[PDB]
Amino acid sequence: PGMMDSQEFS
Amino acid sequence: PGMMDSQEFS
Amino acid sequence: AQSPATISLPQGGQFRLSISNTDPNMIFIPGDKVTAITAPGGMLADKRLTTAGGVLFTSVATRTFTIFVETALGQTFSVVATPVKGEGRVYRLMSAEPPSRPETRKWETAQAYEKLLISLNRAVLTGDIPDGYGEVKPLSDGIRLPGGFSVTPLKAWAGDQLRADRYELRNANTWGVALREQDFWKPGVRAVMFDNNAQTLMGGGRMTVTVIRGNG
Amino acid sequence: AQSPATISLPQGGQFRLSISNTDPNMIFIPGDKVTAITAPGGMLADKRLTTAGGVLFTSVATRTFTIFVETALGQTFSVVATPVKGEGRVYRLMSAEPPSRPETRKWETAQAYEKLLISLNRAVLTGDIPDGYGEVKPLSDGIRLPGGFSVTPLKAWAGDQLRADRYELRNANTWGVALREQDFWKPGVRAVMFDNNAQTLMGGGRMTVTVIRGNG
Amino acid sequence: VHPQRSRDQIATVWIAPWVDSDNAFHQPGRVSFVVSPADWVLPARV
Amino acid sequence: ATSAVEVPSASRTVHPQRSRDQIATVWIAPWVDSDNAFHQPGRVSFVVSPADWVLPARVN
Amino acid sequence: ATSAVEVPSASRTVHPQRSRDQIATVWIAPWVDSDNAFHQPGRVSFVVSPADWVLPARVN
Amino acid sequence: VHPQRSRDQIATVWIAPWVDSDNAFHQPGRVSFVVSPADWVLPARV
Repeated sequence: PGMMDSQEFS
Repeated sequence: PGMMDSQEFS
Repeated sequence: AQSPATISLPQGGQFRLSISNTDPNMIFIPGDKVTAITAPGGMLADKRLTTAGGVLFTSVATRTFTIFVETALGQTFSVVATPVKGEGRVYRLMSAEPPSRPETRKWETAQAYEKLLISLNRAVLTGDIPDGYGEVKPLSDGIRLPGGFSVTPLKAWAGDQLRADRYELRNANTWGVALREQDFWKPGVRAVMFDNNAQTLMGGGRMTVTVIRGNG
Repeated sequence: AQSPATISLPQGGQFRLSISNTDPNMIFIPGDKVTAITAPGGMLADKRLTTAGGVLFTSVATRTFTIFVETALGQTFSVVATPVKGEGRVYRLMSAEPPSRPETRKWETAQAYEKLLISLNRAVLTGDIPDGYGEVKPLSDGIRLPGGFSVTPLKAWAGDQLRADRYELRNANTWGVALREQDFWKPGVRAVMFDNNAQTLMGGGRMTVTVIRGNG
Repeated sequence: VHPQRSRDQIATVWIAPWVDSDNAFHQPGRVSFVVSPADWVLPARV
Repeated sequence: ATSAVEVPSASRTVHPQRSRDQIATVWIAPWVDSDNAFHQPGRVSFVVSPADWVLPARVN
Repeated sequence: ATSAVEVPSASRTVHPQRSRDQIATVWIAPWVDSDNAFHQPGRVSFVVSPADWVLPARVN
Repeated sequence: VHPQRSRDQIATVWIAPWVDSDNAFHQPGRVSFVVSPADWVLPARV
């Protein structure tokens, strides 16, 4: 209900 | 009924 | 868009702010990197430590709590949040008391003294701050006022020795006066530099000065 | 913003303060690392060590109790908590007398050129001749004369750098004047000393100077 | 018509009294240095 | 690594400044490159000595 | 590791005190650092001999 | 205008009569020592 959308490229 | 909450860090 | 909202926060201070329950927020510290955050009381959703040195979080509660953000150089602050509607926000932290960096101690004691002052002075003039020097809150009233002048601090850099500042001198008077470099001395200042090599102002307040204090 | 509440305790004192049950509360001793704790009567829940060295906690009880706290150096303390509604707070603990170490390491080294000038110049005054210096014929009139004076060469040293000298001053006039040692400069002088420390003239010439020079 | 130079830029520091590491009290002084060394001015008229 | 240079002061408060530069121009006679490329080079101007610190003999 | 030094008493009750210090000042002629940094050093003052124990020739 | 020193600090002990470890009565005496050695006074006016 509150989590994020975090990503790292290379 | 009377014990303590003793802790040591590192 | 906007400049980040800047605050003072001495070691372990409190500041009242507001955060958004949507729209994840960010708190970051210049000159350091946040390595811990523990904010119970309202049970924030999640925390994520970026690579710049900030911390990302988001709350879903509806009441005021406290947040304890902790740095790597033994700095600990505290911000009292309050969830609101939207438009996630970014704040900046600014330790009013410089921390201790022993790497900077050995770097500073490695070289001489006058060449060290020259290094710091040119790094302030050009812009390339050395590696190991943070950025701490500019201290007011660190210089004398010989006559009617209006000082206004701009920025400060400091670590472990010889904290460096930046000010501005303005002639509030009507005529031109003599600017002798030793007037703006105090018990604790180590150097004074006038940025533009002007022997006498005109009446307009566009003159800055750099002061290299100590015990930073 | 707000400064931490600062207090002073003796060795093993017991201070009356207030904490908040929610909103974890922090206690830290500046300069030390908290090692232990013993917080009974309230049976509080969270107990973790930050990076600064202080300890923070989260009470849950509803009455006034006692919490003890220890230090890496043995400086024990005691605080009588009292839970309240909210808005957790941060305090600071320090002792008054026991912290006292004004010892200062003498930082601020000098240049490589000035230290050797001062060393040779000091050895020309005490008398002990440094290894690597002999003796030479006094160079003729190698120093200027500011008016009604005279020069009476005595002797000089030399070798491998800094051919030092020693000349003599004689007030050939009748009254007393001032002295500024930038008048004796000659094209090649490295340093000029006045031995008999005087800032005014008298008529009697018995003081010497030590003029250092290159090609020695 | 000759290609001239550009005038230099300097800044003179003022060193407040400090005590040496060999216990010698150094009184106030000045040290000067150059920031932007001179380079040829590029003409705008030929 | 010898003794540093001195700056002789003037003879009887102004901060120091450097000394003006001097320039030398050379006129190159036209030549022909090794790859048959006829050149008409212009007057090349080069710096011959760097500036040196000096004290102004102002009204000190 | 020889005999310790003596303190010659005066000649015809006050506790001892040390003797006053003396200071020597040097005027360094302006130089130019190896990295092109013109210096205007001030008068450096250094101690030349440490204080020594002495008895005051007071009214003893 | 010259940079002066600071005056020293001393304390003189009074040694009460004591018999030695090789039987020799030492009578009352005094021994003096320095506590805070002199260092340059940092000027407050320039």
